[PDB]
Amino acid sequence: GKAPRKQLAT
Amino acid sequence: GKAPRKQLAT
Amino acid sequence: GKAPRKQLAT
Amino acid sequence: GKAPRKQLAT
Amino acid sequence: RSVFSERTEESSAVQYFQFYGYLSQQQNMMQDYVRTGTYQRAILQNHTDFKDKIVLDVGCGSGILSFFAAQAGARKIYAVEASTMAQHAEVLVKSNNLTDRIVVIPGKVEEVSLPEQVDIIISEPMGYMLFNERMLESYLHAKKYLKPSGNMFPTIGDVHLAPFTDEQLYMEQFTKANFWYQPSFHGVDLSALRGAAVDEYFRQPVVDTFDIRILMAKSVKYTVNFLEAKEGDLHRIEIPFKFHMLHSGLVHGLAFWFDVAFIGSIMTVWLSTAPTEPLTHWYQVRCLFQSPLFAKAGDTLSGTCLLIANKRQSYDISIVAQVDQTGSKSSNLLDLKNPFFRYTGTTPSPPPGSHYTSPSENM
Amino acid sequence: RSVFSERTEESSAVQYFQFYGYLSQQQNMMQDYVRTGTYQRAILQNHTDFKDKIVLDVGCGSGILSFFAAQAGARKIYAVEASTMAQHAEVLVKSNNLTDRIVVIPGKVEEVSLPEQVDIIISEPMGYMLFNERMLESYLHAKKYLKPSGNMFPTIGDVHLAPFTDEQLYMEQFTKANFWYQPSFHGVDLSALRGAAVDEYFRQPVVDTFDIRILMAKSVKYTVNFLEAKEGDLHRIEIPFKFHMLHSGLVHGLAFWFDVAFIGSIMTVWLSTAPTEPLTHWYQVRCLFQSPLFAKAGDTLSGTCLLIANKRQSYDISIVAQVDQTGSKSSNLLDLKNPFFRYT
Amino acid sequence: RSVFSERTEESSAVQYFQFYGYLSQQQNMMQDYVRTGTYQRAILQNHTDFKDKIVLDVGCGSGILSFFAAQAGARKIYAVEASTMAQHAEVLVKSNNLTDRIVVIPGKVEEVSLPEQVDIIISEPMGYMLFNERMLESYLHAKKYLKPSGNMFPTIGDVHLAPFTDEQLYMEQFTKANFWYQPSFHGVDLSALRGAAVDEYFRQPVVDTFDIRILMAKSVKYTVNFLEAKEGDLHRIEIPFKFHMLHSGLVHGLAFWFDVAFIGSIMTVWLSTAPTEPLTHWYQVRCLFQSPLFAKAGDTLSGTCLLIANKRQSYDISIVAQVDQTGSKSSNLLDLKNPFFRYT
Amino acid sequence: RSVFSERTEESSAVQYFQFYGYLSQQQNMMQDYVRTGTYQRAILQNHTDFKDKIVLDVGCGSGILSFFAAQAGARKIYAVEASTMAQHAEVLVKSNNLTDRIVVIPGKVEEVSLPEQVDIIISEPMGYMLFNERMLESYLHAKKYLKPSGNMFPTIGDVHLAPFTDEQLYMEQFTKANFWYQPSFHGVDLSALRGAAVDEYFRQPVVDTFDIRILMAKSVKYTVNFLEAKEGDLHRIEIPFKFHMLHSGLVHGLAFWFDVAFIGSIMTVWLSTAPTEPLTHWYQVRCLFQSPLFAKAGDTLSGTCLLIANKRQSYDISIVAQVDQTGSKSSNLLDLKNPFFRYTGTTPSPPPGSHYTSPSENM
Ligand SMILES: *C/C=C/[C@H]1O[C@@H](n2cnc3c(N)ncnc32)[C@H](O)[C@@H]1O
Ligand SMILES: *C/C=C/[C@H]1O[C@@H](n2cnc3c(N)ncnc32)[C@H](O)[C@@H]1O
Ligand SMILES: *C/C=C/[C@H]1O[C@@H](n2cnc3c(N)ncnc32)[C@H](O)[C@@H]1O
Ligand SMILES: *C/C=C/[C@H]1O[C@@H](n2cnc3c(N)ncnc32)[C@H](O)[C@@H]1O
Repeated sequence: GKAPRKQLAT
Repeated sequence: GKAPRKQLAT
Repeated sequence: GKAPRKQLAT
Repeated sequence: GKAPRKQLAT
Repeated sequence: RSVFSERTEESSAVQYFQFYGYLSQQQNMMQDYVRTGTYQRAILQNHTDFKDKIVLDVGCGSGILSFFAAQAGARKIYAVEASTMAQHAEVLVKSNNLTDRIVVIPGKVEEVSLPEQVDIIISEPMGYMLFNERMLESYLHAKKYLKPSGNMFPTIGDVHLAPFTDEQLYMEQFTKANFWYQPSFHGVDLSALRGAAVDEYFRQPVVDTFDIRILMAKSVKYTVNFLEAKEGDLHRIEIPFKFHMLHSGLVHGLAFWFDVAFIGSIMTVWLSTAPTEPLTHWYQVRCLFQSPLFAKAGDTLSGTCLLIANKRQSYDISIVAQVDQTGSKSSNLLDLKNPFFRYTGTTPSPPPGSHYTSPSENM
Repeated sequence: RSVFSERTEESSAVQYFQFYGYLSQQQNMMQDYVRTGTYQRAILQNHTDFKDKIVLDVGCGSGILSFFAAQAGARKIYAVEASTMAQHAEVLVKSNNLTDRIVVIPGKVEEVSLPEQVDIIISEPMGYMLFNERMLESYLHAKKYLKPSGNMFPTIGDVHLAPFTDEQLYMEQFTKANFWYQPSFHGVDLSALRGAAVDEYFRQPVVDTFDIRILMAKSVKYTVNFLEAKEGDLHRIEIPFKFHMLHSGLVHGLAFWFDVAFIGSIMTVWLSTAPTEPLTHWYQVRCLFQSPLFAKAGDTLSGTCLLIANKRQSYDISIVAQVDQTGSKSSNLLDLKNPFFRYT
Repeated sequence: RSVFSERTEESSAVQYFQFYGYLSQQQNMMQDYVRTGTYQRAILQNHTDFKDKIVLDVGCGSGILSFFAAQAGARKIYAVEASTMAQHAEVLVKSNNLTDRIVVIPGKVEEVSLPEQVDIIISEPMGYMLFNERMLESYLHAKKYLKPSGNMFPTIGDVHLAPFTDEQLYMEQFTKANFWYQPSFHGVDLSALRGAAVDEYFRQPVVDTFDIRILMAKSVKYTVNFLEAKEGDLHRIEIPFKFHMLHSGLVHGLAFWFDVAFIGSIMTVWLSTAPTEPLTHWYQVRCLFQSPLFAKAGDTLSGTCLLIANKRQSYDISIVAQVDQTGSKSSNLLDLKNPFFRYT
Repeated sequence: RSVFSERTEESSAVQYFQFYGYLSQQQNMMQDYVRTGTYQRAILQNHTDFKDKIVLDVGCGSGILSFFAAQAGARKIYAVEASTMAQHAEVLVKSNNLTDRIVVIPGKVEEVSLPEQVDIIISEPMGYMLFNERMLESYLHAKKYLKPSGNMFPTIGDVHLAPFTDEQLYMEQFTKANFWYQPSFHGVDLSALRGAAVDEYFRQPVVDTFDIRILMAKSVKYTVNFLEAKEGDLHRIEIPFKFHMLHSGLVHGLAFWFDVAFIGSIMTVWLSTAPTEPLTHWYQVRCLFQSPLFAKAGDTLSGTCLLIANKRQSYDISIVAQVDQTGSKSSNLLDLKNPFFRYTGTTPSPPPGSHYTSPSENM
């Protein structure tokens, strides 16, 4: 898909 | 690009 | 005093 | 140091 | 095979028209009140430009624009859409009982065949920074179906450039890239890639909004007249600029927005995505400078913004700028197809040092 | 042609490896402390599965897993990566003075040519809901380079599913589709697309985290053992379930998460993305029913979650769920590649 | 002996300049975007007050204000700093290739020897409640190096005060002192120190931010003009007030904040720490009454806030407040050097 | 003049006893239930060690310990306190009607004059990491008033050392120092100070708590016996250590805590500030390693922790450590007087890779 790994906040 | 049109908040 | 300038979160 | 004894939350 | 296939890699097209096949994307666009509101007014209020006319709707999506033209009295409407949204719009044509006036033609406008010439073409080919998606070329390509004296709705496009100061935005780039500047990330030295991290981040145009007071000089406007322009004019877009600074400070980049005008026989309606106007889903686009440029009020910032079309339906951006009083210059290369969506919903905060009267006095 | 290029249409692979070419995406994965710290713990705690061993790193990205294997004493490490990230992994190998031990090999593991067989394979082939990206097949495909007695890190993956109740999430998606219910949007009647809108929005799995209090039944587990599974095993994944409802209420769908276990020679270490554990960049995944099912505490919710692999490096999900006590049935089709990222 | 060493006992100056010797404290000040961005705006917008001018930077710290003055075209900049931070400012001067323009001069501005008179002085001499640290006296003291026509950046400081109501803050501090009300803490009767505990806790100004809705009257303003004031003016600061109450309720104390104005030749720029403006590392300051005063919308709250400077580089605060319509009086003594930092 | 004046700069003393003059600091200490609870039990439960005895309370503050001794039956109690808390404690002595049994003596124990020798000394001279404040020397100095066979409450102190892995803590140091690594912070290049920023942060011991599972080997204990030690023994404290690693990983530093024992005639009461025990206001102290050290289970980590007393009532810390199987070594210099209080109230999270069974199975 478009973004395989999702942004995770730090 | 991935999202040609950007999401506008309703 | 002990801490003239206070910690400011960024 | 500035605070020889540290504050413990009640 | 076709003009569209020559200038577009298949993989870019696939991803591109798959995006526009989702009703959730149409919904997002239709719920842009400024966008849909302005297009509706520009059509029904120029009713003489549609009444009993033949219309071409390029990239019609759900057909909304083609219904406005019907609402304006158009005789026949050829609604072209390449994405699989074409079949949803046929449904709307049947369910609205407009099969006699609106004809959906599934396919790319460069490849379909119309049975007649049209008096007016309508479309929404504006991407962010106007030029993204390279749909303007499809809009000018469609003029092979426009009679002489026909009209184009929109008729012209004004892209606006202005230098901005935003230190927070600039510093954010190094704060993020500095992740890689540690000698022992789980026992690994990542620092050798810090420079590549910075570069990657500066190549991304920033898509969000901002307070007008970050601008340091009046805008420069480059105008595309859709009635006269030809496809090839958009493969290479050179935008010279000579800004006269009205505010001293560090220039971190150039800000972009655009307007379009539906120049009808009855009136001219403007759709403007400027930071002075209510937000649209196009937002605004800012291009940072790798190195910022000191300028004082009265200096001139001069240079060129050059956009080179690529096979990913977007543009390679090159921005060169110098302060003429110092010779200090700055370059940058950005990829318009890979922006960084920064918007957070928060109202843009005013830049510091902008109070000329005591905030306490009138609080 | 290769095993990869057949099961993947080009347009998916282009966008796919383009995404992993960006350092910002490596930063996001690597900054996942639970993810990255757990791999390192697993590898160093079982250093004897690496000490003087030959290692294969499938999809090494920036190479961080190869550095852990080197830290564990590996003799040689072939680090395979098909995105442009491979050039950046080379740079870190040089700057960390490990050029004698880590050998970056750019290309798809289905296509590259390794010089020798390896004792252990390491990789992070897990997508959200575990199976997205179809990278587990690349992981299993790499076993051709694995010695008879060789090991796999991770060794097994346990995907868990449990019915949930979340009216706030159901109505959120439901009302979104109801936009297309309007009879006169700017004078235009959109109602005829209502059914198409609902099908589309509910075709999307929801990616975010949830409190466990919304789970209505113990989770059902389906284990893929990477040591014994072969590529083709993952083309069609059939997961029968039979949930014993512990609470009455509306079942709005099935919630998914996964664990993986690094079964080393010294200890077994788990990396879990459960809602009870600290959050990871994988979150959890919920598949909504277009129409929820009502169940009573004590009923049995039975059905089958079927995952069919597609050319877009993802899966077509089929979830049929049935309350046995009433015959209330729900059939659903979801597209794992087109999720809705809801977390905020 | 120098002007500084007389008005400052050594033990206060040691701890004082020790604090500013740490880079972590410079990072905190410099990261205050409103603070640092506003100085830069003020200086560059009025570049002609710097272009080819001679500048004095009082307490330059890391030197950031001297870099702004150089950016504005200053011919020479004497950057004075008495903490060990001066050695770090030198390093930045060298690495930014400004050694021909910025001259770091370590020591106390009351003691160092500048080579010549300056056209403009720049500095950040503002403490919380403006007057803490007693650095404004160092700022005014530096005017001995200022040319007749010279300017001061900042030029003036407006300290504002307004009565407030905040029962949550009053009870918080009040109950803390009530610890010493216990008659049998581990069998020990502490009650005899109750009065001493309350006096101590309420001797502390409260440092944090507050919604303006709690202010019960328009603010009263007291302006120190740095161009005309001399050092001794700030030894005793008497601020008469007469507040017209706009709301009925308990007056729990006086809230303090300040603005400064950079009155340049091109424009005037304000740096404000008001509760209506974005937060800064100065926050706001509230002095609580041991016993609040009740006032009706329309009464007049009159009194005097007196600030007496002490050897600890701070001030003894005296606030006497009186509701004229009832004769309800409140007398208070507070120690600016010993605040309670409440923000979270 | 006095032993205290020789080893303490006046400015350090001023700031130091000003701190202890505030009732809010006494309150904070007294509200430490473990602290006050344990001291009370150790005194009243060893009642034979106080009944009809002569007592010295060194650094009595509010006098709380001197009341426990009174509650235990002590005949006369000399309560010494240098801060201005002495006058508050006299008030408590009057208000509690104990002027005949508790005598407050304002002044430093090294300078006051007692009218007789005591049978038992009580005090709370433990700082964080035990040794901070250098009050243990005042506690041993006070033995000039203790009869032969007298007792000391506390009697001994055990400081515990253990290596820890905490990558998050270590990386935080560079994340904060990396502020200075930008070429254009408001148009200034700050990078030349990044190294000094790192150094400054690593010199700070970290005062907070942590989960026991960050420790990689059993603790090593260094014991000060207050009945035998002399002042000068604490000017230079060398703590050799040879840790046997039980967990493979990166050693980022050494963790510190301490215990004290009130060895009474009737029982021995322990006050322990260990991460296994409920939190006290001493928390725990961790000293990072500038460079971390790779170790596997079965290796030995060896080295020395050397504390050098300074004139700021604290200690200069030097920690040298090496993995003996590799020769990889690491040094560090920290200032115990300038810790970084990191505690946030959140329960310490368990280190990753610590689940040996599926978290999902038993959830
Ligand atoms: C910004 C709106 C785009 C809409 O127009 C469609 N579209 C793009 N490009 C073409 C071509 N070449 N022919 C027909 N339709 C096109 C998009 O699918 C979208 O609906
Ligand atoms: C979830 C992480 C994926 C990483 O592995 C790389 N990758 C995916 N698929 C392949 C194949 N077939 N060969 C080599 N590397 C692969 C991704 O690029 C990403 O770094
Ligand atoms: C609030 C900022 C204070 C900065 O100025 C320095 N500073 C204070 N007082 C003096 C004197 N008398 N001479 C020189 N520099 C001074 C502080 O060290 C801090 O950087
Ligand atoms: C940790 C507790 C300290 C208490 O003891 C007092 N104190 C410190 N150092 C001395 C000396 N040398 N003589 C008498 N009292 C001392 C502190 O003031 C605090 O109450």
